[PDB]
Amino acid sequence: PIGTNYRSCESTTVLDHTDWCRCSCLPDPITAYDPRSCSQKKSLVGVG
Amino acid sequence: VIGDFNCTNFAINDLNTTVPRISEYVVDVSYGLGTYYILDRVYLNTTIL
Ligand SMILES: *[C@@H]1O[C@H](CO)[C@@H](O[C@@H]2O[C@H](CO)[C@@H](O)[C@H](O)[C@H]2NC(C)=O)[C@H](O)[C@H]1NC(C)=O
Ligand SMILES: *[C@@H]1O[C@H](CO)[C@@H](O[C@@H]2O[C@H](CO)[C@@H](O)[C@H](O)[C@H]2NC(C)=O)[C@H](O)[C@H]1NC(C)=O
Ligand SMILES: *[C@@H]1O[C@H](CO)[C@@H](O)[C@H](O)[C@H]1NC(C)=O
Ligand SMILES: *[C@@H]1O[C@H](CO)[C@@H](O)[C@H](O)[C@H]1NC(C)=O
Ligand SMILES: *[C@@H]1O[C@H](CO)[C@@H](O)[C@H](O)[C@H]1NC(C)=O
Repeated sequence: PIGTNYRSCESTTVLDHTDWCRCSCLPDPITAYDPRSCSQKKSLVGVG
Repeated sequence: VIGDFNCTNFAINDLNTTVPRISEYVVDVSYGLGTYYILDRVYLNTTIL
């Protein structure tokens, strides 16, 4: 959508492939390897 | 953008019209500015924390 940022991703040389792509929030936001780079932030519900 | 509905494209541009920045003024509450009346209560001739 207009005014939104696309899913953060990086292309890097790995296992002799020039463009092995990796992205944020993998495997999923609940089990993410680093929640810090994931745009989905775990939050407890506030009262009301 | 605010929403995402394309209401119109008539006369839309990217000009930075606010080169002189959004104006600023200092908050001074000494005359009651920024305060509000408390519920259904009246306080007379007194100071309240
Ligand atoms: C936003 O909507 C307007 C129409 O409300 C789109 O403008 C039209 O774009 C097409 C592209 O083929 C032209 O044929 C028309 O002449 C344009 N004007 C009108 C009045 O229809 C516009 O493309 C939309 N998208 C954006 C990003 O502005
Ligand atoms: C509002 O409250 C003030 C402070 O209690 C009152 O001021 C006093 O008034 C008496 C006369 O009635 C004077 O002798 C005192 O010297 C005053 N003190 C001060 C600090 O000014 C005032 O009368 C009250 N006004 C009303 C309408 O209730
Ligand atoms: C805890 O979580 C972090 C972030 O995913 C991870 O680097 C770390 O290895 C995990 N530690 C354990 C004990 O699971
Ligand atoms: C989300 O917005 C906050 C400010 O409210 C900002 O600190 C944070 O970096 C933003 N995160 C992303 C992924 O845009
Ligand atoms: C608009 O111009 C002012 C003055 O140079 C600058 O501070 C501001 O960052 C500019 N805005 C954008 C979105 O470039």
